[PDB]
Amino acid sequence: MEMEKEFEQIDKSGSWAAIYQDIRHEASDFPSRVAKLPKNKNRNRYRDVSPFDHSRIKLHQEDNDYINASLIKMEEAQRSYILTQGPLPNTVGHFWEMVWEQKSRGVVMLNRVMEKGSLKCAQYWPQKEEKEMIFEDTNLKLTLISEDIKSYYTVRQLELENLTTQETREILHFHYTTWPDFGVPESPASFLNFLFKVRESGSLSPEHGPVVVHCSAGIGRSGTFCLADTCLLLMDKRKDPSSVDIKKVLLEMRKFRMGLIQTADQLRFSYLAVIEGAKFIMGDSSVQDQWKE
Ligand SMILES: Cc1cnc(NC(=O)CCC2CCCC2)s1
Repeated sequence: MEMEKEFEQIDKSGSWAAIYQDIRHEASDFPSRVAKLPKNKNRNRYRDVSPFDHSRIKLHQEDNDYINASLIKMEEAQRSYILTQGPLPNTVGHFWEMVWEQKSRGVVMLNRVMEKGSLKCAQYWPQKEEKEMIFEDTNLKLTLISEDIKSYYTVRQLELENLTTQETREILHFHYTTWPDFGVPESPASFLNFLFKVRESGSLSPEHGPVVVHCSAGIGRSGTFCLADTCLLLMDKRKDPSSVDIKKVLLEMRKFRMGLIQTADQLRFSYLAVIEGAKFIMGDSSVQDQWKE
């Protein structure tokens, strides 16, 4: 079926939970043996969220190459993403090592450091220009260059230096700051404006390594971001945009990382975002402008 009318048909029949459980039943199951080794217990935030062996990002380190991160490679859309958990106190150095080694330009953060009165991720970037961070285990230096705070998100420019070689690179940090503690946003307008800002930066383009995207576990909000981006790109590329099937795209992405889209509400929100976003992608320019005021 098409998307917008399949949407109305699920709303009127109140069957989002049944649709979402079908996806869970059909999703791939692959081994995650490295993630479960005893030496890696303090490298995982949640015991039931692990990267598959076949798609895990390996650190270029002979001692222990493990990080809870997955490469999602979307062949038809020609887009790749690294999805990862929010860094832990003992994995902040690994995180920036991965960014360096994979040649990423951008980092997309979809959570706040504290939510629901608990820590959802470490403070892994500097908050003042004059107070830089040094990661001694991986030999990297990270400096805040600028910060632009907007109503729904913040953009930062960061400098990452490999202290072994004295090479430096500019990394862009895109921080969505307004996802509610419970549930999903009421309108997708600010989330879509945020996605377009990431796109406009060059961070998603083939001339760079894959963008790194994270929330707390790296499957829920993170899955919503890449699912919406990939579906909108396919609708631009194909002759028949109504042939894009969001459930089939989600099952393809779940071949590379488990658990993407954590609730039936997140599934419904992803449909909403693609539907409203299609309005700009197929020709009406002001659509981005209605989102922006
Ligand atoms: C380390 C962090 C500290 N604060 C974080 N998030 C925010 O402050 C959300 C922004 C809200 C209030 C200001 C405008 C809307 S992450």
